[PDB]
Amino acid sequence: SSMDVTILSHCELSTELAVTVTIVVTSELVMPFTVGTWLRGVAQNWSKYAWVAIRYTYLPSCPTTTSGAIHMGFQYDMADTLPVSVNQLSNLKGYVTGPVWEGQSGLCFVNNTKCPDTSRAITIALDTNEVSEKRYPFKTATDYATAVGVNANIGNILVPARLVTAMEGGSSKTAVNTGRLYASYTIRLIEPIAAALNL
Amino acid sequence: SSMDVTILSHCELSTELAVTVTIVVTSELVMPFTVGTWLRGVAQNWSKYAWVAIRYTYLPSCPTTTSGAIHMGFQYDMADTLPVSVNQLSNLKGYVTGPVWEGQSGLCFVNNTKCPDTSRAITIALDTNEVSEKRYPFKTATDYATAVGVNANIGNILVPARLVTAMEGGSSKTAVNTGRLYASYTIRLIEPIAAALNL
Amino acid sequence: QAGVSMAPIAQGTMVKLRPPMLRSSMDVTILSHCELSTELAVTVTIVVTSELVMPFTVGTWLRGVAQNWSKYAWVAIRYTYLPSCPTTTSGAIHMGFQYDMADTLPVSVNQLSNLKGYVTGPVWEGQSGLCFVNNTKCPDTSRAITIALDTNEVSEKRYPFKTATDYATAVGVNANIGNILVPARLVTAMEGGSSKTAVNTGRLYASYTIRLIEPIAAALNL
Amino acid sequence: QAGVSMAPIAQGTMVKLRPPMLRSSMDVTILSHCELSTELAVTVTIVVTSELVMPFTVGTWLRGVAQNWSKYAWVAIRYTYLPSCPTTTSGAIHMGFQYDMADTLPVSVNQLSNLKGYVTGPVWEGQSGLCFVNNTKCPDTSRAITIALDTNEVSEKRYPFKTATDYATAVGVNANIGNILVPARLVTAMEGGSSKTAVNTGRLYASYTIRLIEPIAAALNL
Amino acid sequence: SSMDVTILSHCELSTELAVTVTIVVTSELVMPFTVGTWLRGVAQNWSKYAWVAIRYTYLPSCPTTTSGAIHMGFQYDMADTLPVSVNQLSNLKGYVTGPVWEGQSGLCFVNNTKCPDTSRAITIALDTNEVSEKRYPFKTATDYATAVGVNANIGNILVPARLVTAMEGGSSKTAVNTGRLYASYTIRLIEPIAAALNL
Amino acid sequence: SSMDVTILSHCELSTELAVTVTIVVTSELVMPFTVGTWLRGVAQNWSKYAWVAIRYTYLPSCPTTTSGAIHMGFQYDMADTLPVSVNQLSNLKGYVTGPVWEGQSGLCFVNNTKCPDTSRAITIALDTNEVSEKRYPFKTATDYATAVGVNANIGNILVPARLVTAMEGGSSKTAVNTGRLYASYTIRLIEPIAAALNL
Ligand SMILES: [Ca+2]
Ligand SMILES: [Ca+2]
Ligand SMILES: [Ca+2]
Ligand SMILES: [Ca+2]
Ligand SMILES: [Ca+2]
Ligand SMILES: [Ca+2]
Repeated sequence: SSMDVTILSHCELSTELAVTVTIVVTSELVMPFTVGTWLRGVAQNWSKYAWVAIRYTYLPSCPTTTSGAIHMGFQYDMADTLPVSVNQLSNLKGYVTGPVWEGQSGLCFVNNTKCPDTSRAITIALDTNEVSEKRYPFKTATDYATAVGVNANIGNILVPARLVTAMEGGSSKTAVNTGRLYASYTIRLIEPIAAALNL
Repeated sequence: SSMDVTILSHCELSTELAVTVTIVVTSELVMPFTVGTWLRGVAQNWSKYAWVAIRYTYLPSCPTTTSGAIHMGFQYDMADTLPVSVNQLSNLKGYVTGPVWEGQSGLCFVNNTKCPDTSRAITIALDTNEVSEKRYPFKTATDYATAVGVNANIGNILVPARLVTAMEGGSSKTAVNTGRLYASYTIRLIEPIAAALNL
Repeated sequence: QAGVSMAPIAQGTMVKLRPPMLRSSMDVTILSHCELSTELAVTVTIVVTSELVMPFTVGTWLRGVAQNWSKYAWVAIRYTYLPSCPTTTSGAIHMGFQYDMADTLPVSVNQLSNLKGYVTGPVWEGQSGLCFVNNTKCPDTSRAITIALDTNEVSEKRYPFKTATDYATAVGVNANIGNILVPARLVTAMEGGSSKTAVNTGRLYASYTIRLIEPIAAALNL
Repeated sequence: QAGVSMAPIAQGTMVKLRPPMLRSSMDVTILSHCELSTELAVTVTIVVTSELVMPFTVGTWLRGVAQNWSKYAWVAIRYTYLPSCPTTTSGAIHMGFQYDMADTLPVSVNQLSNLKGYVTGPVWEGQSGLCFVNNTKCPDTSRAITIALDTNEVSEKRYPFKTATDYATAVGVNANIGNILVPARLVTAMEGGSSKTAVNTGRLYASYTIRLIEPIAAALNL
Repeated sequence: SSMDVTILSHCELSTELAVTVTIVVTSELVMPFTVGTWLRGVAQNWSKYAWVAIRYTYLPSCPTTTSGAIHMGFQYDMADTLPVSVNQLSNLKGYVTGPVWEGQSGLCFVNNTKCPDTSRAITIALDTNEVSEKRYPFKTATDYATAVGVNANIGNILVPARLVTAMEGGSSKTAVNTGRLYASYTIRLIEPIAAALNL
Repeated sequence: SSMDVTILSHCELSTELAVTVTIVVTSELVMPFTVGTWLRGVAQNWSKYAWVAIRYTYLPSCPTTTSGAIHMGFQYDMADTLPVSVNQLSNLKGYVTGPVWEGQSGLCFVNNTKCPDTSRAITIALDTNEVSEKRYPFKTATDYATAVGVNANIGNILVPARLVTAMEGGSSKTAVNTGRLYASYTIRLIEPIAAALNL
């Protein structure tokens, strides 16, 4: 489909992770701006969009001898609290986890290979059906930020969901680079705007 | 129900009421937190939700000589103002009135029969088509409140509609209990979260 | 089975109002609706209240819409009543119409009884009227407590839409400047009573069909 | 004629019970009857009473016959209520079912309202139920105050016949030894009241159809 | 199916494990209360239920260099003894085992992915057909506990089965966190009760 | 048999008997532990079980001049009381009597022929439909006993029914052996366990 509507599919690096002795919980907004710097630079040219598909995969970079595990689940009320415990996080929406060294069976989502094994693959795809809003506008972090700090409920208007990632593992209380998170999306771009003017 | 979705139907007293010499106008948000206590404790472990069907019904509990009336109606943009008068209230979507002692033909809705006689059921059911958001986040009364407190317009994305109940009627300046309002819903439970974490 | 009644202890009636109906021909717009108008209560003694049958005054909704148009014409207006108290409550109701805005209101039931829609009934009665409010198909209104404008014998062919305040101001100059602004006023009486202190009885509804006619933005209409 | 009630001063109902019906296939015996179960009265305050839906407990007759057989199965059990006071009496009734014999009873109407046969009604109502007791052909039970076992979702396929005392003793060891002996207990609530002192309201009847099954002399059945 | 009957499916963390030098044998009751804290909070709202499906999967969190193995089998007479030896445990009903580092090929049961490899997956599903009782009531630990201590045969009324897990492995006589057990169930909830009243 | 289930059929003497001057009433639980010794040693390595069919038959072994009779019947709620008299016993499900020397037309049941003549087989077979529990746990006599000792009602879930055998008849105050009672069952063996571990 390509009219006034533009569709594009891509795959890139959302972020990198490392493990400590203790548990660390992060969150990523799942909006075009913050998903990757590529999409980010492409999407700015359009006013609003909707996710046809998006998904995060983790790829190991360590030896078989590292010690930790990644976890992830989606959350949808920019107002609720982040989990604080594996258990809690355990009943989020794409709950998925494994040892920081596992995961290779995920190139595929990156790769764009048809591979009959998801056997295991630290991957979480969004439930792109149950989003609150028909479509969402392009929001630029700093704005989002600003708004969310007025009341943490406005964000609910601005983003379909938030990824939670917890790095628990621990060998050292020092930070160990264990692998990376990659996003694979198919977005539907829609009311072109001069890039420069999009908050 | 799917392995992602949960469908739940139920009945419950959403609230209890009385009448006086004069008018008193209440309002109750049509949010699973406020609809009843069970729905609360259940819905609670889901992040989003969607009303498949929702209905308030009344059941008399006083003597055939209790004098008075009930009036219910619906508002939908929280910036709007609760009707002052009954007058204003007789103009809302879903207006309904009846003597505080009538209403037991409605018992079938708490029951589940097939009210042959809906002709004299004091009931009211939501126009779920006309709801503004595809889905709604589960707000807690508090969060909700605080949120509104910033700029009511925000409640507009936190909820579908607000019910307005007027109790005019009376003999005593002393509230006399007349009935009870029960809820009948078919909620669409949606993306788990650990209770504790919800606002 | 004739000449045999069965006295209930209470008359139950469940009103479930119908959505407004609007439909535009070329320049005329026709609106038909029903809203609740007043709440009534009785006292040990007579009590005459009264109402202007002008659109601003008739309904909370009406006024807000009807205001977008310069002048209307009534096609139908009905005042129908419905009980709330048990058939043990004492006191009846009376209503009738008046037309020269300068005429003083009646003070006697006697008086009241010769007005144009003279209708009266014990305060506990009224459930026959229900169809008029619900607007259902009426059963037998023999005994209803309804009153309807004598729409065809009004003085002006059309009336301008007036705001209360504009009215008032006008009336204040000379009460019968008023005689244009409104076609008639409804008169209510509550006598029969028992308590010296007011006992709430019923409430009454208005049901109209009005012609709307020479569009104006609301802000400019007074 | 719609949305129009007529409040009576009293609901009359004349119960004339039908003779028990017994009929034996080869090993199963089927019994269908209805006996009166309890009398109810209201108070200024809430009052939760409760009943075991086991055959000894359900009827004065039942118990005496049903006892000649080792284990039964319910096929139907209905609790239906009927008023005795005038429609001026204050207070309603509530009933619902419970199933883990170890669960504490509800203390709130709120509470009570989410149980399996939740049913409630002003204490003066109930005459719709009549056919169930008489067992006549039912007219329109829209408004009856009945509750019926969810016979097909009981825990055991069959239950042994227990004497109260045997039960008790058992229960006393551990309340949920009980969970075999009975399939469910009925819960009753009387709130709404007016007098601080109890006012008698209605009474309720049981109507069952039970499977009887592995004959034993009564003397040996506990 | 959703009437008076409610069905829901979920997946969460049942518990975490660690290995020593010696053999440790545990047991988990497989009832809604004790299966996870989520189900637990949801199920309390209903009087009795029956398992349509339930199953435990173990997910590694270690390096490839840990030393131990998990084992598990179901047991059904709240009165029989726990196994005391691998061998014994070896002929329980879902006998399944592997090195505390293996298992990843199990996300899937968690994940809810269709994955043609169970190749290996430390997973054990209950034989939800051969349960003693048609349905079971909601029992709250402390009660269960209490009852079972009257006579360890009453529990047989209250629970369909018990999971046995043995952690044998041993590097250190200290406890090593090796991974976690996750439950995946599909339960059929049935006679709603105020939560607060359910023992 | 499945790879989960085992079906086993067999014959065995469940018990031996004699008669006296007077009456003596015995009872034997219809539990694989007590039905015969083999069933015991076999059933033993299974946790649960279910009777597909079970039948007691008698076979005379005394002279055509031994005087006396046998009476069997079934009880099903262990709280119940063993009949005192024969009288009470002639009223139980399955009542049967015969002279202690008759009964060999029943030999076909120990055999497996097709008793053309069941008209004079002193036999008794269980109404497996009417059993209370879908399945039964394998109890040991002891455990069972101890269990009952708390509150017979508990036996109700430990077993389907109890057989009552009355031996009235006689010439000597001295028991004279008359026959033997054999069992014929088709057990449904169900979820393995290591013998040693069973109670
Ligand atoms: Ca923008
Ligand atoms: Ca929330
Ligand atoms: Ca004007
Ligand atoms: Ca018994
Ligand atoms: Ca319980
Ligand atoms: Ca055993």
